[PDB]
Amino acid sequence: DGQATLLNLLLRNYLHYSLYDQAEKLVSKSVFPEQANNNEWARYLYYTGRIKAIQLEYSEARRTMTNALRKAPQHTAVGFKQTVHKLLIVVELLLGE
Amino acid sequence: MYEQLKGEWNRKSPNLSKCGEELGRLKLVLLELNFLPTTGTKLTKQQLILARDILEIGAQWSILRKDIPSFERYMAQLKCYYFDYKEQLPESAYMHQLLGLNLLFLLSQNRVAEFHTELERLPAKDIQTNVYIKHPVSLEQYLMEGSYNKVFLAKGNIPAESYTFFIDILLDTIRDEIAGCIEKAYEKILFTEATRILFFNTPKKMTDYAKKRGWVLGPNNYYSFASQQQKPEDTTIPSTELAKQVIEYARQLEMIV
Amino acid sequence: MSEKKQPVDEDNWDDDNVEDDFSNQLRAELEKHGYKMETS
Amino acid sequence: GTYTLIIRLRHNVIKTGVRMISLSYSRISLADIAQKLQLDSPEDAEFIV
Amino acid sequence: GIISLLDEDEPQLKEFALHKLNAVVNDFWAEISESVDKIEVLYEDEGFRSRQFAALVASKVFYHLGAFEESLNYALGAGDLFNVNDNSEYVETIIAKCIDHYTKQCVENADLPEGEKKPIDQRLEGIVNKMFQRCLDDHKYKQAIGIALETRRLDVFEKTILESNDVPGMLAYSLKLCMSLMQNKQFRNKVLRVLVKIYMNLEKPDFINVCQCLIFLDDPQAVSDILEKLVKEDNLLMAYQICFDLYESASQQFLSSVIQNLRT
Repeated sequence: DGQATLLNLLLRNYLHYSLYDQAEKLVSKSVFPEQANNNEWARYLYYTGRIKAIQLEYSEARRTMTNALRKAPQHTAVGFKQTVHKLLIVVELLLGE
Repeated sequence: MYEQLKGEWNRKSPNLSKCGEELGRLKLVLLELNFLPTTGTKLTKQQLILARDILEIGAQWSILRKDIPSFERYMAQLKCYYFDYKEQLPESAYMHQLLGLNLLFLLSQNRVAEFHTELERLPAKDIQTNVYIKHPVSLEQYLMEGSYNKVFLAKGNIPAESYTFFIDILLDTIRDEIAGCIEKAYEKILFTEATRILFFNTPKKMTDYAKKRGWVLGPNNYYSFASQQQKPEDTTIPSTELAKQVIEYARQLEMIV
Repeated sequence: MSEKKQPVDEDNWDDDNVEDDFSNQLRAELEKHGYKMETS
Repeated sequence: GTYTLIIRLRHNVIKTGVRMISLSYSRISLADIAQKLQLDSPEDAEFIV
Repeated sequence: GIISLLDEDEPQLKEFALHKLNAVVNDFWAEISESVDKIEVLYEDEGFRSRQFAALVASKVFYHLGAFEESLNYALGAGDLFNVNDNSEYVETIIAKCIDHYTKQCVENADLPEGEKKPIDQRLEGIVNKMFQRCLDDHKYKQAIGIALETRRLDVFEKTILESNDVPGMLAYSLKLCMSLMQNKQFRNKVLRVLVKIYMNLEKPDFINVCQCLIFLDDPQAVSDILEKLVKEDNLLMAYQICFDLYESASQQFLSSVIQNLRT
């Protein structure tokens, strides 16, 4: 639970900014927070999805964009589900399908 | 104010006996004040604007001497200086023609993930303004598809500066690309068409490539060995891999997990 | 439950695939044929 | 801020074009395909293809 | 970004770089986390004035990345600059590896000490007995009784029978604490035989521990020796519980073997 929150909370301005922590997030051990309660675990897959988006989607992360979409609750779409619904097939337009 | 530099920096001293005094002079900058970004004392800029301009001209003649491994040390520390949020020059007469110069050498480095990871600092400067940085990204954008002739138009159609060391790496890394593009299923090409697809009239560079690869020198002839024959009709490699996979089905079918 | 923070703020599909191939291709075919009777 | 990813789609558009026409026509001149794809240049329409 | 100036070949810019490796070792710590590991280059180099500080910060960056043995070895060879501080959240990191690899090596050394023993890097035991002296000087001896077992070293446990703590139940009850969680016979019998002679060299020699230990220990002559000390001492009121706990808890083979040393 410190393994969980302190990594998306680490991420959210690194994405917003431009730090090198993406390969840091490759070599990070805490890429698993081990069943982080379907909120941090759910959005975490999106926050690591835009990582390989800006580092050149090779069809690797559309399954985890899709996974981040299918792990999201019954709240609304304009929170972030609009944004994952956008980027999720942005990258499929990068593929061709 | 410990300047020592302001006489032979603009007049050309290409690898003369200025450069060792310049490097130990930068050591004298290190003994005075660290290039740690000096978070306090914002009024003290002489360690930042002046010494940074020293470090970017020291970046600048590094391509003039063609010192590649030190060049990214200089330019990397420059990018670490524009990493600072402290109110500085927002840019200069150099920041486009140096950051995008790093984008153009880095593009010649054939590291495209780093080519796109470096674009997360200058947004609006992409298309809506800053044509001198629009030129490398539209350039490599043309290198993405089969835009070749437009790339060799850009080659020369450089508006910014020389960029010669970069467009010669670019002159090569496309020489092997055409030198592969002859190797597709084509007809007998005469000694004019593929002779003029690059930028040559008749040197023995067509003998360099015609003896390097096939499409051999013939009776106005380039030879097509479009064989592509041997590789199909493999059952045994599926008769091993599928022999793995079917057992892998049987493991997670009856054996309790 | 469902805290969900704010960083940002049939009947429909076969017609949508008709819009996929056929979003805007000549719309009202009624006179183009009669404009090709004299040219073709 | 997706614009830096939107900008690279022209590669994928021309892949859609060459897959579409290469699937549709069998024996087609290169002096037609740049004209239908509004590429303005057959001489590198050899090269994209 | 400061990692870029590791090609100077002047042994002062390496020192100027390691000026900036201890305070800013959290932000571009992530940068030089896996990318550059030229610590061992200058560390094994003939270039001195570095190799001292560098294995410290290698023992910082390789720590969090799961290379606990890499930070353990560079923790060993890092020098006086390494162990100069114990005022962070990092002495806890290095003792939990060094005492660990110490004593889990010393179980194998408890098997075979003779030959192929430890090449101690001069603090691999130095902070064992040093932090042990911290446990002695920090007034705690319910733990200093414990790590003295954990080190698999006998004479330092023999040293802690005379310490800043006194001996009312200590080094007497410690044996009740050891008979329960006592693992085998091989580590039991040596400690058991080494404590009960200084129990005889104690001011008042206890008798139930030296009877009970010796029937736990199979020494059918030493109880005839201290039994001879009670014949010479001439009091059968204290030559009593040494003898009827001996009959009560001893066996027929043990009494029929000790009868030769008792009648002689």
